[PDB]
Amino acid sequence: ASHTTLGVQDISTTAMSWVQKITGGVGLIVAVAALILIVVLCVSFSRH
Amino acid sequence: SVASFVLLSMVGTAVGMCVCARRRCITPYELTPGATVPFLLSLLCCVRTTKA
Repeated sequence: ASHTTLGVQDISTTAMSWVQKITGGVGLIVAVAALILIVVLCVSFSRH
Repeated sequence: SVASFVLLSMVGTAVGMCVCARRRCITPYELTPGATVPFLLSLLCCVRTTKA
């Protein structure tokens, strides 16, 4: 029986949500902090 | 094709307005004796924001 063929892509089912929850990262906040620091420095940082 | 070149034309006049706004914003500066825009070039970044 070869009809039921499953590739590497597969349904994590409920656990899909789990990884969807895991995918959340703190890169957004770290980028925000970098932007804030670089601007408050832009008072002295013009174009470098 | 004609739509393409005409849309190129509107975007060309748009960048024309960009440069016109640049010159118009720097002109009131025109290197004033005061030489200070702490709230305009530091913020609006119109032209040559390297200086001020």
